[PDB]
Amino acid sequence: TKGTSSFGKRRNKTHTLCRRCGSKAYHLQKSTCGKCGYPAKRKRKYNWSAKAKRRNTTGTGRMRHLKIVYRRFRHGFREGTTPKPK
Amino acid sequence: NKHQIKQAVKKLYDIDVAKVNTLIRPDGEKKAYVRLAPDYDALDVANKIGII
Amino acid sequence: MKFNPFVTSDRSKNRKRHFNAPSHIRRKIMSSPLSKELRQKYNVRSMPIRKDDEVQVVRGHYKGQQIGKVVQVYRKKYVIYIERVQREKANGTTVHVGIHPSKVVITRLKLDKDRKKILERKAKSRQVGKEKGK
Amino acid sequence: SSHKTFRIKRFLAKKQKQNRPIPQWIWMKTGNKIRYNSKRRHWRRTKLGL
Amino acid sequence: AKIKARDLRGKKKEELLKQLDDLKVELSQLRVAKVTGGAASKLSKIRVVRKSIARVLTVINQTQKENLRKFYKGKKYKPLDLRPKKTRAMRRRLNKHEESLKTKKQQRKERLYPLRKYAVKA
Amino acid sequence: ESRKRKRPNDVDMSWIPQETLNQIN
RNA sequence: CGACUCUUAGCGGUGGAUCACUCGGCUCGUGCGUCGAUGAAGAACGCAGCUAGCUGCGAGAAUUAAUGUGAAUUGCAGGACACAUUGAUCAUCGACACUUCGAACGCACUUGCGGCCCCGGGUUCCUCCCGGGGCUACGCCUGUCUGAGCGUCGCU
RNA sequence: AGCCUUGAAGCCUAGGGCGCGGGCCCGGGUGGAGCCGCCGCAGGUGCAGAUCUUGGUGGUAGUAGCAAAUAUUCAAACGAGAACUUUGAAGGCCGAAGUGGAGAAGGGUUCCAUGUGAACAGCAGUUGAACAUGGGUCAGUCGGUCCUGAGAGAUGGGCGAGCGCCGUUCCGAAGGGACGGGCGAUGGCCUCCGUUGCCCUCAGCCGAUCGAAAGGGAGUCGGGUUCAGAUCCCCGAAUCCG
RNA sequence: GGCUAAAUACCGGCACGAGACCGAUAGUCAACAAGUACCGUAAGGGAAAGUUGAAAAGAACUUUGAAGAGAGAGUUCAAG
RNA sequence: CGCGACCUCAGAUCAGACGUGGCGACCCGCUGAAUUUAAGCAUAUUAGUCAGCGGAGGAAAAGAAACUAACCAGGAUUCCC
Ligand SMILES: [Mg+2]
Ligand SMILES: [Mg+2]
Ligand SMILES: [Mg+2]
Ligand SMILES: [Mg+2]
Ligand SMILES: [Mg+2]
Ligand SMILES: [Mg+2]
Ligand SMILES: [Mg+2]
Ligand SMILES: [Mg+2]
Ligand SMILES: [Mg+2]
Ligand SMILES: [Mg+2]
Ligand SMILES: [Mg+2]
Ligand SMILES: [Mg+2]
Ligand SMILES: [Mg+2]
Ligand SMILES: [Mg+2]
Ligand SMILES: [Mg+2]
Ligand SMILES: [Mg+2]
Ligand SMILES: [Mg+2]
Ligand SMILES: [Mg+2]
Ligand SMILES: [Mg+2]
Ligand SMILES: [Mg+2]
Ligand SMILES: [Mg+2]
Ligand SMILES: [Mg+2]
Ligand SMILES: [Mg+2]
Ligand SMILES: [Mg+2]
Ligand SMILES: [Mg+2]
Ligand SMILES: [Mg+2]
Ligand SMILES: [Mg+2]
Ligand SMILES: [Mg+2]
Ligand SMILES: [Mg+2]
Ligand SMILES: [Mg+2]
Ligand SMILES: [Mg+2]
Ligand SMILES: [Mg+2]
Ligand SMILES: [Mg+2]
Ligand SMILES: [Mg+2]
Ligand SMILES: [Mg+2]
Ligand SMILES: [Mg+2]
Ligand SMILES: [Mg+2]
Ligand SMILES: [Mg+2]
Ligand SMILES: [Mg+2]
Ligand SMILES: [Mg+2]
Ligand SMILES: [Zn+2]
Repeated sequence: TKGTSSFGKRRNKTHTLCRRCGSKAYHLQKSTCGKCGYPAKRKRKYNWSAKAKRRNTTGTGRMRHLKIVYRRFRHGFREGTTPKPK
Repeated sequence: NKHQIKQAVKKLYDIDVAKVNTLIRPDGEKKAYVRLAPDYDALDVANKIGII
Repeated sequence: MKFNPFVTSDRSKNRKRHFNAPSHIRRKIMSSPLSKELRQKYNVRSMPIRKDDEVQVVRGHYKGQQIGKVVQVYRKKYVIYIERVQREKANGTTVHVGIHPSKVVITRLKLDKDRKKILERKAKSRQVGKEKGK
Repeated sequence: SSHKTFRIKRFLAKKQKQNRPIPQWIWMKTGNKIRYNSKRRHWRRTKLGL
Repeated sequence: AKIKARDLRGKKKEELLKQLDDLKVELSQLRVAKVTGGAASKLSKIRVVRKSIARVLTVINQTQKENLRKFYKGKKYKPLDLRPKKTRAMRRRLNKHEESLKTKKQQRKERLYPLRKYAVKA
Repeated sequence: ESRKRKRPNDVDMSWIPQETLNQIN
């Protein structure tokens, strides 16, 4: 009874959504994410998984602010100016 | 919240509110059941709002 | 031969930039030659096709001497629609056929303030090169 | 369950709205390739995990 | 009768806000028409009035900020949003004056023994 | 007339938010 | 006879090999070599007239302003007293804007509780209730203010 | 000064031939846009196997099988179509430790109405938890929210190359509060009461914070009402807290 | 006790150019709504999938059938 | 007792600043194996390498001799032969 009969007894969720990385790896009892290490300040990252790093590295998401720096960089980060009005 | 909704409905349509009930729908929208004061006829007010 | 180090002749790079060209670039791509009369008058060879120009179809099934007005510049499909350049569907309704701008000749230009400004600049540049050879 | 959190009830709602067929005019777009919503879900065949 | 941002530039704050309210009322009346069988003309008007509202709010924010900048111009301490953004590292550099500083020992050395211009015969 | 039309430096203290004003008062 | 079976061929199926194509890879080289408490990377949730995904954007939400451009966008519809100095569209991008979480910051992570100041509506100055706005995290340096010591002293 | 839209590659061929052979040429057919000879260069260069990899297809084979829990029948209706749907009538079963009426965990729209009968529901279906289009969850009083439990966990401190770990009162100047009293400053229903700042006085708690939809924890019941919600909506009658 | 450019490094980034390279079981896992669908409590694992036509001209209308499906007809150089 | 200097040490939502996290191809400081070779294996090798931790910049580190030499002497660091 270590198989089919036991699989019916499982109705208690070990993990839930993590509020930092949004993955269902937040261990409820330990209060820790098995994916990103929250609540640890530093992000959980290891070099024995390159595939894991490229799933959640810079550029895999929105790049909300970085991709505007890339635009501003090409004009020397000019500020407080406008093109000569018509 | 129910206070803000009551203040909004009154100001927008110049009507009076008796109570506000609210539920959040399964699709994530909040529905307000705004009961007007007895001297306000909701069917009349609906015509003003264009609902009917 | 091309010598500019920053201009690619790579086949795939050039095709990706043709089929993903933004609208204001597709306009320049969608240019047409001018009739021999217009060419002589304005000293210009080609113009970016525009709505309300009148053109002749010089290649394909609908070629002929019929001058028709351009009724739609469908830039997404890289075609223009012309008066009477059309056919019927199964249910008998009429539908325009898309001619490429490079396969027509502009016989009358829809002129306005900006078209004239465009026309003068092209001739001014042409005349400069003319006096470079001389 | 009936006892729900706001965060869970909200995540469920987004899954509810994504679960619909495509507009039929999408078929008539110029370069369109999509034939159907290939990301459909059934509450019984495949589970959300949360 | 389109809301062009050029027509709003000079207007006063209370005037523009009044203009904003008309547009907010006009939109909520349209949102009603969306679900009660409004004509296709009225459905297309929604985007026209959503962007009109955004045009008004842009001019209100720009006019307010242009005047705030005039207000803090000479002030030593300006609110953070009025300070140059650039990048975080670019804001921690030695400024132009501090980089140009030299010690008197180095200033004397450059005066006494400046680099010269010379040539060596072939 | 419809055709005729259709064919062609100092701070403003009113625009300062009311909060900033009180702080200088 | 004839069924059935075998072989070959024509035609038809099943299947998707081959060939041709290539808005994708891979490798080399070059220029630059730029994130974040002024809130990054990442995540969540929203935003389209009809829109699920991809894509873009943030309640000003498939974008505002400005500049260049110069007549479209387009699957269908529509045209705001939209469209030629009353500028469609696209590009650019310096102005403005940028929901929730996140180093993530009032305390906690359930949209749970506060506190301080200002403002507005309730009534009717105070209270009280409601709403809005601004603050309220750790360490650390310079200075400030307020203190402690049977620490070392001086005058009383 | 090769071939090719007067038809390339590819593919098919009881067509004609060449070579010991590896192979190749020509005829016919299909196809629709590129290919080949010679001299040299280069190689990810030749498949029958590896219980080889991936994909496709056989015989087996219309075969095993569609047999756990007693059971169906008659008439009518819709409908192209009925053993299976619906209504009526029979005969049966679960037999209040139920095949009944409700919940917790889990599911997440499966709920309700209408429509379809393509795919799915290992026969069928006019039917469905399928598909399609639209709806539906309303609270001071029912829970959460608060308490603390086993425990988890900051700061002080200790350790630690370091991300950090230990630790929970232990090496801590750990109270931001107050009746009242004295001073000023401000107010208003300026009478006198408030507010605010300072000073005097008084203060164990001694451990931040988290930790239970079954523990502790004030206070809502009756009648009606929907396709689907009701101790939540409506009618009525109460109550706790501030 | 201390500072110091250049020549040097650069499989991440932004923007480019090329190749005796691969050519959809190849080449990146990813030519495409791919780190997607999907699996696992989780750390992680992780595909398949390109091609009508020059142009949608994407087959009106008639007829059998409940329909799927057919027979005629029509477009196209070709639906062989 | 009181007042006042200094010293040491505390509390502030005190005025103004600054650090945190990410990326990590290249760079710097640590920590650091075992598969493997030795036809066995323990030193050795693998290897100061993988994995682990920290810190950067457009480069980093290094760098103007407590050097090399032993010559008739050279003359910071870094890179190539
Ligand atoms: Mg457990
Ligand atoms: Mg030319
Ligand atoms: Mg199941
Ligand atoms: Mg000196
Ligand atoms: Mg959407
Ligand atoms: Mg604009
Ligand atoms: Mg413009
Ligand atoms: Mg809780
Ligand atoms: Mg044969
Ligand atoms: Mg072709
Ligand atoms: Mg090869
Ligand atoms: Mg083989
Ligand atoms: Mg049988
Ligand atoms: Mg029941
Ligand atoms: Mg039951
Ligand atoms: Mg069946
Ligand atoms: Mg049902
Ligand atoms: Mg009640
Ligand atoms: Mg608690
Ligand atoms: Mg601890
Ligand atoms: Mg409880
Ligand atoms: Mg140094
Ligand atoms: Mg393939
Ligand atoms: Mg593939
Ligand atoms: Mg592949
Ligand atoms: Mg294949
Ligand atoms: Mg192949
Ligand atoms: Mg193929
Ligand atoms: Mg053919
Ligand atoms: Mg301060
Ligand atoms: Mg050995
Ligand atoms: Mg051996
Ligand atoms: Mg051994
Ligand atoms: Mg070694
Ligand atoms: Mg390493
Ligand atoms: Mg690190
Ligand atoms: Mg760092
Ligand atoms: Mg940097
Ligand atoms: Mg250095
Ligand atoms: Mg040297
Ligand atoms: Zn996480």
